[PDB]
Parts: sequence; C-alpha cells; structure tokens
Amino acid sequence: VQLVESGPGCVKPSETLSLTCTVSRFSLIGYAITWIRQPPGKGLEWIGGISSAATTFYSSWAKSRVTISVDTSKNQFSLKLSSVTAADTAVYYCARDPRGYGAALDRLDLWGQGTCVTVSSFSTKGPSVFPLAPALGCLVKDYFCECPVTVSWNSGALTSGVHTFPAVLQSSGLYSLSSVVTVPSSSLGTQTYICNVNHKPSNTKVDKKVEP
Amino acid sequence: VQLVESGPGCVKPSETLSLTCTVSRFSLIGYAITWIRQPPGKGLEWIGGISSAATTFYSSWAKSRVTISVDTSKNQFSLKLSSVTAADTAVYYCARDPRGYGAALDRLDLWGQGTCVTVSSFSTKGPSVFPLAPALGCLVKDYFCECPVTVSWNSGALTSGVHTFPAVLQSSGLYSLSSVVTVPSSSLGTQTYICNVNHKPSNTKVDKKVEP
Amino acid sequence: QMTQSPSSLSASVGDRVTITCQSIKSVYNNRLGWYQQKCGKAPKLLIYETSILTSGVPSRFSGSGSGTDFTLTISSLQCEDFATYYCAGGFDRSGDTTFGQGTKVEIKRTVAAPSVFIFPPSDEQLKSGTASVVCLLNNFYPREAKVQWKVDNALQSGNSQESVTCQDSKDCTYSLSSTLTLSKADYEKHKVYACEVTHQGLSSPVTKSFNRG
Amino acid sequence: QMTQSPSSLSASVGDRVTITCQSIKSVYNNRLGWYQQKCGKAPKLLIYETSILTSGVPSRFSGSGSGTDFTLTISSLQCEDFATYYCAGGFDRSGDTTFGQGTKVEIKRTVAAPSVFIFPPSDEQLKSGTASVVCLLNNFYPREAKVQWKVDNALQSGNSQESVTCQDSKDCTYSLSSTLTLSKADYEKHKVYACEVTHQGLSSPVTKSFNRG
Amino acid sequence: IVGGQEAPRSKWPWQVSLRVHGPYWMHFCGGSLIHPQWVLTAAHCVGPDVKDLAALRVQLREQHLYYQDQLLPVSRIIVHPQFYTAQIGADIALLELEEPVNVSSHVHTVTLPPASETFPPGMPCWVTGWGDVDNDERLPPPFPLKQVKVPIMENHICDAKYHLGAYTGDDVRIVRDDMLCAGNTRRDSCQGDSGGPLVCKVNGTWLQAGVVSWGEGCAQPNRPGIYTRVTYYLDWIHHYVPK
Amino acid sequence: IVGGQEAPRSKWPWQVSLRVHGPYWMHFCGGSLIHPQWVLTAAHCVGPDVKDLAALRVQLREQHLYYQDQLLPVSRIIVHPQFYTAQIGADIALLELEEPVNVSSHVHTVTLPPASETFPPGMPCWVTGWGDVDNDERLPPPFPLKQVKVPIMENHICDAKYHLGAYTGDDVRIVRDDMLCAGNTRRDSCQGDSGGPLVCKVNGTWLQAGVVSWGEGCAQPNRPGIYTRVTYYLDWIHHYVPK
Amino acid sequence: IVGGQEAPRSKWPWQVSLRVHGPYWMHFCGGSLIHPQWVLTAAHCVGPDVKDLAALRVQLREQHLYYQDQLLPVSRIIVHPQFYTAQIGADIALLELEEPVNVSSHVHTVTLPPASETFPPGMPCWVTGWGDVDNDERLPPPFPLKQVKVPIMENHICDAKYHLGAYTGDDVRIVRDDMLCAGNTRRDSCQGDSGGPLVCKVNGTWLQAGVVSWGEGCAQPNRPGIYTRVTYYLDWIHHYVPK
Amino acid sequence: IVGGQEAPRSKWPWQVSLRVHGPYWMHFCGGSLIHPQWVLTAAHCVGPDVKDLAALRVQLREQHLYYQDQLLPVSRIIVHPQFYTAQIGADIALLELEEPVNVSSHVHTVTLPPASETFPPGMPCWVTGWGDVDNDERLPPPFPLKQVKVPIMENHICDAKYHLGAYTGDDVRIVRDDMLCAGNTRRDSCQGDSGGPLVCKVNGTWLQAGVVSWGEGCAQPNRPGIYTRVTYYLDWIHHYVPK
Repeated sequence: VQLVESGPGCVKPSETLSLTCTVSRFSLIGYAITWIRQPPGKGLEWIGGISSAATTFYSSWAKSRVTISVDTSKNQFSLKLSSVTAADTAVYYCARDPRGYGAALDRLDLWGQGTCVTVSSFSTKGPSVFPLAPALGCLVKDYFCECPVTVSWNSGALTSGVHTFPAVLQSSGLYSLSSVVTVPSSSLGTQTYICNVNHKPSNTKVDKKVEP
Repeated sequence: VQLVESGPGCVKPSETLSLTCTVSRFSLIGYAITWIRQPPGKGLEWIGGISSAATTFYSSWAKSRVTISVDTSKNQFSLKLSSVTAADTAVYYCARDPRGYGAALDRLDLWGQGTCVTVSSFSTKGPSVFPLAPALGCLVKDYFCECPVTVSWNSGALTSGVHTFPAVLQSSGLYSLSSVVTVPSSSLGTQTYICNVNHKPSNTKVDKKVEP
Repeated sequence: QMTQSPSSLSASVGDRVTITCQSIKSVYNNRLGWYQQKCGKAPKLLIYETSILTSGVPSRFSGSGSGTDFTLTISSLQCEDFATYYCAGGFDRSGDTTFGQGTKVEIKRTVAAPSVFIFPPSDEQLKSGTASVVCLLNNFYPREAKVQWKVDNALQSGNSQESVTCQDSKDCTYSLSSTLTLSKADYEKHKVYACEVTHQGLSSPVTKSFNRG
Repeated sequence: QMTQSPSSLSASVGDRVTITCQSIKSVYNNRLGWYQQKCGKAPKLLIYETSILTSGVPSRFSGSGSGTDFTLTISSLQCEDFATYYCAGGFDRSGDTTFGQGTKVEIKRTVAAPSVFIFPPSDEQLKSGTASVVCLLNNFYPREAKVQWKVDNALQSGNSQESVTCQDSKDCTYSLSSTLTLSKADYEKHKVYACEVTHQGLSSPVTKSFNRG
Repeated sequence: IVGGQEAPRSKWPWQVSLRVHGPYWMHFCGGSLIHPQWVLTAAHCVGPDVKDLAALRVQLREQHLYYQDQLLPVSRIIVHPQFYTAQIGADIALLELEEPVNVSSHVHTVTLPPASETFPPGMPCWVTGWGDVDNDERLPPPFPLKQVKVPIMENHICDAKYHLGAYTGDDVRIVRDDMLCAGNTRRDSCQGDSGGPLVCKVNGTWLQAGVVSWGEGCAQPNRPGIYTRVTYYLDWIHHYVPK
Repeated sequence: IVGGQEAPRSKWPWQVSLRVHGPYWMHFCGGSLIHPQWVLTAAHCVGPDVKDLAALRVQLREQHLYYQDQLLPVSRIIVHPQFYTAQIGADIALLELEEPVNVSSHVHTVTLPPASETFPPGMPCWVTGWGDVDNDERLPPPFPLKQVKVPIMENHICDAKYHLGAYTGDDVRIVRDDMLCAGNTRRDSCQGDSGGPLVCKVNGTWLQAGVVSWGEGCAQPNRPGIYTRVTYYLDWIHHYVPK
Repeated sequence: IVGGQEAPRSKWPWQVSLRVHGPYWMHFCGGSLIHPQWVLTAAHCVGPDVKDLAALRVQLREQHLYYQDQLLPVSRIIVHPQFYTAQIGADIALLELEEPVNVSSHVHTVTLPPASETFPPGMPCWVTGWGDVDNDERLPPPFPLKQVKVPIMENHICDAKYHLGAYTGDDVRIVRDDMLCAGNTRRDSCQGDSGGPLVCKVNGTWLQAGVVSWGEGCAQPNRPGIYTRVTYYLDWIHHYVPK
Repeated sequence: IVGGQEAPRSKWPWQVSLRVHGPYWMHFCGGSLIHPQWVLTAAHCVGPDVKDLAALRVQLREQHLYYQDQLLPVSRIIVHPQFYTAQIGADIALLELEEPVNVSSHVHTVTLPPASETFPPGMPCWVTGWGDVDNDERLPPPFPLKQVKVPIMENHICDAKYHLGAYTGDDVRIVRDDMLCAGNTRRDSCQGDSGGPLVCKVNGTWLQAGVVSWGEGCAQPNRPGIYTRVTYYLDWIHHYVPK
C-alpha cells in the first residue's frame, strides 16, 4: 500500500509546476495528504495539505501561489505551483496523515518515494556512457537535469557490491556519475557484467557490455 | 512450536542412557518422532523412530539395545539405550516427520536443539574462571564433561562482537575455553563487562567483573 | 518555531546518544513526532505523540518530553542508525506547524586504510578527444583522505574532482572516487600516470600508478 | 547405501556450486531430501521430495534428480551459506533409509591480515601457581596462519594450543586464539614475552609482545 | 429502530454517524451535533479503554449511509470520569471535531434542556438512528435514517417492570436517577442506535432529553429502553463546550 | 445419515474416517478398508487438485469420532484418471496405507462384487457414516456412527425423476451408467458421508455396491442419492490392489 | 471483480443486475441487455431447477447497487436444453422482460458477434460486475460497478494449465470448445459476477465475446476464468430473440 | 483455560458441568459440588432473568464432555438477591439437586474456607474448566478437562492495572471488595469457564477461594481475571446449605 508522486522533472522559469500523487490500493476516503519540500542541502519545509473533510491548508508563503486538490475519479491528489523560480528547486514528497488532519506534521506515517524538480533556463541533454576497464566499473558523463538518472547492472541481477557516487558538476555546467563493483578475478567473463543506464529527462535508454 | 530434548549429559559405562523429547504447544497426536545421532567428527546416523500409529522402527544395530516409547499423559517421547559404551558418545536429536511415517528421513521438518552425551569413567569437575585483562576477554579452564558449558556477558546484553572458541583438551585431560570481545577504549568502565559462566554437569553458576 | 540540538554528533557502535528539541510555545496536545531520513530516501516516522513507538521499529529508540522540551534517545547504536533526524510538531489546529533543522548521526568504527585502484581512459573517450583517469578509495575510515595526482612526476593541480558515498547501512564504511580530466592532446603528452593516497591509517603516502601504453 | 560428492568444495561469493548424491538402489517414490547444518546447530531441511523448496528458504537453492542420482544447486553464494550439506533418502517403507556423508562449503573472500593482540597472566592464575599467556588473531583470511612463541628471545616449542572459530555467518572471516601454558615457577624466570604471527597476507613476520612487569 | 418510518429529508439536522476503520468506514454508533465543534454521544461506544483517533471518523446528516460521505476527523475524546459500564451510569461522552462545521439549512445544532426540565409522561418524544430494525435483523442495504415516536415512563414504574421475571430483589435499584426510560414492545431503539439522541418537542422547541444507552434486548416485554438523562450532566458538559 | 439408528458395536468393521489437519484432526470424508493396505473412497474428497500427504490421516472403525484415535499415515493417493467433477463420472479413488493393518475381530475387510452383479431393486442395502443428520444439521458432539437401510432404483427410473422440475431436456442423460441410485425423502446419505460404502447382503455375504458420490441436497423430493457403481471400475481397482 | 477500477458513469450501458426476493431485493447475478426485451445470462444462475418468477427481478444499469432501484418484472426464463452443470457446458440462458425498455443515452443494447469471429489472444477485452473483490471479500457498502481488462488465452493453452497440479489425465479435455478462457492472477471475475458480459472492442465496435461461467477460485495460479463462448450458441439465441 | 495442561483423571472430583437443552445437552457453564445436594456457581450463568428448570441439567466430573453422560435434574435455583450484573457484584448462585449424590472415590465435595482466610499472594491456586482455550478458539472435539495454576494479586494492585489504558478516573473503584484477582497474560480462565471453582492448597487442604466471574477478554495485558470472593458470602451460603 503506497503513494507515488509524478512530475515533469525539468521545467523552465515562469511555467506552472504540476504534481500528482496516486494511492496504489485501497481508496483515499478518510485520509489527508500533505506536500513537503526539501531544497538541496536544506532540511524539510511544509507546503500544505488537504484534510479528509477536503479542507485545504497552506503554509505562510504558499497561500499566494499554491493550489491543492483531489479527484476521486482518478484516485489522485494534485499540487499546482504558479510562477516557478530557481529557488523552487527541491525534492517534493506526498505523505499521509492517518487521522485525516489537514495541517499536522507529527504523524506522517506513509510517504512517497519523492520526485525531484529542477528550475533552470538550460536545455536538457542526454548523456554519453563509456565503460571503464576491469574492481571494475562504468561511467556516465556530461548530462543535464540530473535527478532521475538510474544505473543498473545485468538488468539489476548484480544486486551486491555495487557502489554509486554522488554526481558532481563539471566546470562545463554538466553532471557526471560513476558506478563500480569489486569482483574476484575468476568471475570475469563468467558473468555478463552489463552496465545499463537510463536518463528519464531525455527519454534515453542505453546499454553496454564491459570487458578488458 | 518446538521440541526439547533432555538428558543426563554425563554417564558412566554400563548404565542405561535415557532421553526425553517434549513438544511445547499443540499435541503430538498425528506425528512421528525419530532419533538421530552424531558422533564427534562423523556425520549423522539414524537410530529409530515411532510412527503416528505408534509403530516403532529401529536401524540395524539398534534393534539389540534400544526402546522408543510415547506417553501422551506427559506429552513426551522417550529413548532408552542399554549397556552404553564409550563409542556411544554423540549429540542426540529428536525430529518430527509431518507425514507421520515411522521410518523416513527425507522430510524431517522440525528438530530439537540437541543434547550431548559423554560416556566416560572419569568424574565430573567444576571449572575455575579467571578474567583476562583488557580487545578484552574471559577464560574458563580445566573443567570436564564439556558440552553443556555456556558463556554469557552482562546477562547476555553484550549480544554483539562476542566470539567464543572451540574447547581444547589440556594434556591433563581436562577442557578449557575462552571468550573475547573487541570494544572502543572509551566504552571501558562505561559498560559493566561482566563475564557470566555456568557448567551444568557440575550444577555450577559463577560470575565475575572485568577491569584492567 | 523550534530548535533542535545538537546539529551533529559522533558516537561509537554500541553506545547511547540523545537529541533535544525545544520550542518557544507548547505543542497543542502531545503533537510531536520524530523522523529518520537516510541518504537518498524519504523520511521515516519513528516516534509520534511524544512517546509511541511505530510498529516494526526496534525498541532501541525512546522519546519523552514536556510540552516545550523533548528528547529522542537510543539504547544502542547499530550500523544502520546512520541518518539525519528531525523533530516535528504542531502548535495549534489549522495553523502553526513546522519541522526542526535536523541532526546528523555518525557511526565510529575500527579504522581501515583505503583499498586503492587506478584506471586508464577507455576507448570511446579517446574517440571523442576527451580523457578521464579514475582513482578509487574504498571502505576507508576516517574520511580524512587526500589524493595527489602526479603525471610524469609533474604534480597536478586543479582539473580534478572527488565524490564520496554516504556511510554504509551495513559495513558503515564508504568509498571515494577521484577523477582527473584531460584533453586527448594532453593525454598523449605524458606516458606515466600516478595517484597517491594520504590517509590517517597509513604510515606514509602510498602510490598506485599505470603508464600510457 | 549412498555416496555424496564432492566431500568438499571452495567457491567465491556470488558464484554457483553443485553437489551430487548417488545410490545403488532407487528412492522409493521421490523420497529424497537435503539438509543444511551450520556449526553448532541442528540440521535444517532445505529440499524435500527431490525438488520442493521449504518455505522461507531463499530461491537460491534448487534440486533435481532421477531415482538414483540427484543434485543440489545454488544460484548464488551468500556469506551465510557456509555449512555442511547432507542428502537423505529412503529405499522402501519400514526399512532401508540413510543419510549421506555430507559436504563442506567454504566462502572465499577478500584476504585480510590478522588483527593481533597479546595478554599477560591475570591475578588468580598466579595465586594458583599456574599461568597462561593468550595471543589472538582476528578476522584473517586464509586460515593459513602460524604463530611462533618467543620468550626472552628463546623460541618456545610444544606447551601451546590453538583454537579457531567457524567462518562467520555474516563477515565470513574467523578468529583464532593461541595460548602458551606455564608454571608460576617458570613465568618468574623470564620477563619479556612475545608472539609473532606469520600470515599469507603479511609481507613479513610481525611481532607483538609485552614484558613481565 | 424497531417500528417507525423512514425519516423525512429535513427532520433531524443534528444526527451524526460514527465510523470505524476497516475494509470500509463502517457505521457503529450514533451522536448529535450540539455545538459547531462538539458531538454528544454514549460513553460505551468509545470507552472505557482508550482508542486510537486514527480509527475514528464522524459523518453528518445524510439520508442514506455510505452513499455520499464526507468523513470529518476528530481531535479529542472526552468520557465522563465515572464511567466503566452502562448499567452503573455516567454513560456520556464528548467528541471534539478538528474543524468547525458551517451551520446550514441541512445541518443545525440541537438544543440542550434547562436543568429544571423533567420530561413527564405524555410528552411527544422521538428517537432516530441507523441501527438494526429487529432483534437480529440488520438494516437493509439502502440504509435510510429511521425514526419512531416513543412513550416515556416514570423511573419508579420502569424500575418495577425490570423486576418482573427476575431474581433481583426489589430493594435493589436497577434504573438509577441519572437514567430515563422510554419505549414499548412495538417501538424501540436497537443495536447500532446507541449514542443517538432522544428529542422531545417542548413549547415548539426540540430539546434532547436523552442518549440511547442500554436495555435487555429490543422491544422485549417489560423491558423499556434505558437512556442517559441529559439534564443530570449539564454541569459536566458545560465545562468543555462553550455556552 | 438422514433417518436410521445408531450402529451396533460390531456391524461395519470396514468403515473408515478420513481426517484433515487443522486445530484438530477433523473428520471430513468416509471410506472402506478393502485390503489390509488399501482404502477405497470418492475422488472428489481428495482431488482433482493434488494434496500434501502431510495433511491427511486415516482412522479405522470406532464407535464415536475423536474419543480414542489412532491416526494411520497414508503413503500414496490414486485418483481415477478420468475424474474432474462428480456429475461427469469416475468419482473413485484409492489410498495406500504406509503400514498394513492387523485383521482382527474389530477390523475386517469388505468384499467387492463380481463383475456380473447388477443389484436390482428390492435388495437389502445400507449406508453408514458420520455425516450431517439433516439438511443443515451437524451430527451432535457424541458423534456416533449412524446407519440406514435404503431402497435401490433402476437408473432409467432415477434419471426420469431428476428431470422432474428441471429445465434439462429429457434426452440429456443425467445419471450415467457408471452410477447407481438409492434412497428416498426419509432415508439418505448427506454431507460428510461422501466416500462411504453402500453395502448389500447377497446370499448371506456383504458386498460393496457403491460409494457415496453426489446428490441435489439431502432427502429432497425426486432427488435420490447418486453412488459410484463399483462393478464398473473393478478392472481399474485390480490394477493396484493385490487380488 | 479482482483488480480494476470503478467504472465511468457512461461506459457499459448494457450491464444488468439480477435480484432475488428476501429481506430486500438482493443482487445475486449479472446479465446483459441484448434486445429491448431480452437479457442474456448464465444458466447456473437460474437453473437447472425451475424457479418461481415471483422471486426474480431485473435492474438496469446504475452506478451503485440499491440506491435508486426500478425493478423490472420477468415474463419468461429460457435455459439451454443441454445444461445441467457449468463444467459440462451450455451454461447460457435468456430472460424475457414483461415490458420493453426505452433505449436511451443511459441504456443501450450490446452487439453479438458474427459467427466467424474467434477472438484471438492480444485483443482488448473487459469484464464488469458487482461481484466479490477478493477471494472471500464482499464488495463494500457503497457497491460501485467495477471493471477490469483481462487477457485472452487459446483453449489448448488454457486446458494445459488446468492440468498442472491435478490428478486428471491430460487426455481428458477440461475446457470444451463451447468455452473461452481469460484472466490471470491479478485480474479476474469472481463470485457474483457470474452471468456478466465479457466484451471486446473490435474495429471500433464493442462485441460480447462471452458470459462469466466458472473457475477454480478467483485469481488462483494456473486457473484462468472460464466463459461461455457466445458464438457457439448464436443459432439457439436467434430462435427466440428477434434479429 | 488459557495455558495449562490436561487434568489427571483424579484431580478435581468436585468439578461440575452445566448443560442447556437444544439439539443436544450443550455445556455452557461450570460449578462445584459443595454438599451432596448443592452446587455452587456464578449468578450471571443463570440470571438475572428466571429460567425454566426444564431446560437445565447438571453433569458431575467426567474426563471428556459428552462421552459418558448421566444428566442430573435440578430442583431449585437460588441467586443472590443483590445481583444484576457481574461488574456490580454478588455474582454467586446455588443449585439444589433433585436427588442427592453418592460420595465416591470419583466424586467428593470441595471445602469452603473459614471467614478469616485472605488468600495473600504467593499461594498455590488452580482453576479448571471446559471453556475456550484461546481468545476466539473453542475447545477441540475430544473436550478434556483442563487445568492451570494462576497467580494471585492484591485487590488494590489489581484495581490499579485496570485503570491503565482506560478513561476511568482512578478514584472510581472497579475491583470491589467482594472480588478477587488472579491470572496473567499466559494463564487465565476464559469463556465457558465461568462459574467454575478457583481452589488453593492451604495446609494440605484444598479450599475454594473464588468463582470465575468476569474479565476484559482472555489473557489480555493488564487485565487479570476477576473472581467472586467466596468468604464474602459465607453467611448467605449457610442459610440454605446444611453445615
């Protein structure tokens, strides 16, 4: 029983950001939803919420610009934020209050996995991906709109020993990321060791084999 | 839902060994029990069993000397072995067949924790226990009839990092054992670090504090 | 508005720690909660209504407080307790509710020297006129590591970046990836390449290298 | 009567292994099972009736066979797969049923030098005229370690014993405790005491010592 | 409700349904809206053991259960300190709503009686609810709000009837003074009406005389229903509800 | 068993009870001991889906269920390959006991008929079991083995009765030839007697004519009980059971 | 319906509810309006035994059961002459309404397929009903019409799956040719959906491929639901329904 | 009985089973034989409403319910005049047998305590019965008499525990002085043990300390079982039973 966010991932300034949150089984009848924001490096800030009675509550600043709504015909909750600006770049979460209160933060029992939103003037760009010679690893480089990047190895069957590193800005203003595993020398070849990569902000999916 | 063995732990030659096995909830009605033996360093050998129908089966050698029985008034199964000799030294287990077959080994789903039995002419003797100076550890030494020895630290609250070593024969024909933990230097004193020891074949219970 | 203290703390496996949260006003009617956020994940509720433990949470955690001042306390640090922690509370109905600033908890454990590797630029980079050389440190402790880059014994400066995992849920160590960027026209200028880790768990600098062809 | 093969095997974490069991006769009607025994514990049933997986067992294990020949197979070695394994089967009803001899499975992992310690005889031993000096190796790999005892640079011989844990469920390393016995009358003869581990993960012997008072 | 009709679509704007969590938000108890933020109900619906407020919701007047729900959250529960079981007394409780209610032509508060009112026999009183329609019979799947007009009995005449066919000595008071009796073999509250209001039309105004509390089965001979007498508890109610 | 008495303490030494695991080893189906190692029963008690033998036990003749149990384990289940549902046919099955049974003055095997026997109407036949005593009524807590003597009908007369009050076209055969009909509105098998034996006394010897299989309720008008006709399956039985 | 959503308020104008008399007119079976005076349904909902028409009513499309009912009377029931049980086949029936229905933007007839249509796998098909939502779980008290999109299987692949984990010999055909298979462990019809339509969108037009008939539980592994194949019975339907 | 073993075949010769008429003489309540013509039991098993004596029987000690019954008729029922419900007190009653009982090695009377006995904590006390074995679990079909040894609590410590997790004000006494507390989360009486004896071994002699009366569920945390304290009622008992 879980929530899922959805959102555009990348937006330009002055558009309106729209987010949705969907409940995967059981209805929503009887429950409140709140929207929480986490700017990079900051802690958590509260946007607002809607009670089980359909009353909406908004934090101090959000009242000027935010609307929260529910559509029982779609099993969805929706957040809309007008006139977005760069300072709105954050991870956004939806969470449930089991008491149905519209404005409380002490008992958020169930959370979505979060959605990251970037406000920027730039274009998206798809990444390049290169193998790294066998420890062994894989590298993905120079992409932009970073958050929805995902790495997986042998369709994920190499569940174990996989590290992955925080992306860093190249001086070119583009992000790069690396993925690594440690393995016994005999396991070489024995395993397929496929680096699989996708970057949702450019609809990109790509794959590569690793070898010496 | 579990079995428990019981037994004397130490016996002399030519007595009869008696063992019992008890089922802790739910009755036994409908179920078979088998007795399995494991000599030191050997694998597993099958003694015999009793079916849900109360038919008894015995392995080739056991037929000369063994009796298996059930007493519903006590919720117990019992094994008796006559004329014991040193070669009978082993761990003994009771295990359940869920089909109620009296003579099958392919589906022993539920096992007792086992009981160790030593056949010897010697006397039992209680151990001495000495602290070991702070890594830190504890040592117990020169005891006999070894199997039911148990070590526990701070009533067991030091659940973590505790190692314990296989007992070895001193040339004096008596067993010794050691117990060790690794800890950060600041944790010293902060914790009680009590070595608790008991040796059931001499009814002994003893405790000691550790300090530099 | 609320304060949470300390902003960070650092304690040994097995040990006990406490975290405090205070307010100018008083929670409405026991409306205060504690959340655990691990790196890369949504927050998890631990304690609600001052002291009720959430199901499936191990009884290591406990909490108490008095309308204006509240404490969260562990009985014993495990490795996976590495996380940030937040208080949250509500001071009325319909209005003033907020989170605290958060607290970062570090596990301390047996020191370990980094496992060191180095890698040449692979094919496709050279086919694009770019290059990048990777040097890697694993499972070290503490974080105080410094890597020099040296090329044909020419100490390098700038042109390089580092990234570090959060501390592991299970081993409680971490890995660090360092990379030196280069053009193809400068990669061909030099043949022998080395990186040299300094780490508090080493008696000296130790160099690991390869050479171009 | 049955045979099980191989008697031992040694494979890397992540990898796949297979174990075979054979018979002179044929199992009665799919009556064959596989058990896992860890050090210091009763056997656990894994597979019964040739191929049915027991609940709560991870689907890494699989088994198949043909009346006379049977195989148990892992999909991927974890650390806690360290154990002995036995086939068992029945060739009629009421009669001929037996276990196999068993197979021992070793995890291979990143080598590690032993963590070394040494300890003086404590009070109560001296109050009994006995002594014992403990030297300790932890979490090393492989098992090939040798410890010399040296006292006032006089190499010791005999008078000492070693004991080793089984390989850990979780770290898959092990610890070894070595102890040198002595009388009080000989403990007072010598002042400086040393133990010196040789291990395949060391560039040399390394000595750790203390001195009497 | 045993006997009686379906209720007109504008006749008891103060009726409340209490819902418990499960596979659906099931009705289990009644109440009445007495102030825009307060609901009056029976103690045995919510105590004596403490309940998690996550499991509870309030639903305001609607003609049919479940058809168009708007579940209000509850901020606090208050049970009279002297309650342990219904037969002993003090079976009265208060719910405080998280959010206040807009009074509207569909939803309006009932009025509490002055402490001097006695409600003698012969007055016109009604009880309303969604409870069982007969001794073992659930209300059928459309679930309309039902109503019935009941008679009132003096306490001593009611206490005497409860002694008929019982071993209890007739010195031992069964119906206490904080209680009230109503109904007969054709007309009664029943299971699931508990906590609902009993109202009487006095001098043109509807007053809540009682709360459905307990009884020895539904519509059984010589067993009138027992109601908590609201006038007995006015001082306790006005310590929390803003008059 | 609908109608009929309790059974003498020595009258059906071949009756078997089938037990399923749970909070206790509950009776769910009947059978008969036909060879010291084989039990004959209905297919729909054990199939068409495969069962874990851990969940099953056999109990031999006893006057009262549960009172003094000695649960035998089962080594193998054999269901006729052509069985999917009872109304289609081949509702017959075999259980092989792990351990053979000592024939004794309390426990003896029933005899199977010769392939030429037809069991015409008028013969004296009985059915015995621990099933429900009326259409929705469980057998009471002492649980005695009951017996009733039933009449036999020819198949075509039975098939005709099943068409009374039904939409089924009377060209469409309901009662097949591997089936047999017995009973009436006063005397029948019922739920939980399934798999039990139907026996007839021929020339002084008890023969098993049938196995309780299916019917449209218990003792209902124009709905005799349907039994699997044992003579139809002798060749299949003797392929496993040592004659 | 296991899985799936609530249905839009204009998506299956042909859906029918069958009601049985009792304490209230309870839903027990589905159907579809195929002609302004004819309803198509499953035979096992109404036969094989004859029913008193006093006990039956039809209710046309409504979003929520019971909330706004308009019970139509039934003039005649027609069951296929070859039906006795579902597993054998011919599980199909017709109801003739007393009064014809005004076709309207809320109520319109479904179209029957041409005899040549086969409905191969990969087509988009849905089943709709008010039946149980999980294996033992009643549909909750608001009672909305649910819908789910199911996959289609070829008969031989379906028959093979039914043999997995069964004693039945794999020469013995379980799924006959007058039948059709659909669904999987996440998506199925269930109890109380019986008799409902299965529809597929072919060349922009909705055609009724099947009628919910039988299955081995809801959403169980290797047990797809079985539907009566409508094209097999067109000649029988057109003998009563005016084309 | 929650927890505990089965009982030796000679250990509580005073245990009584109360039977109610129906499809069979079903066990519903316990008692103890205190005089060859008198049974002691709980009031709530038989009152407060008067019962027809035609519907009641007594059965003396037997190892298994129903297997060998000898139902004794009852001549008179006496309920304490101050009883209406258990939580209020005086939950005690007497049955007078029509025919006196032969004292025998299988059946002997329990002894009542002297008025000065208090039964402080630490004493060895047992409760015995045929009631449910867990919170919703009936005793399985063999129906053995079960026994468990319980701890004793002082009343004030027991009253305090009943206030944990409750809205009741801790000035309001729940456990009265005519009551006694015993048991814990692993060991308790349960439904159908009501009216049974609680006995303690004092100075080698078994004395009946209490009668199973009421509690908030079986084995629940901070809810010990409540027993009627026999010493409080000795003067009332000796007004009818010949000492």
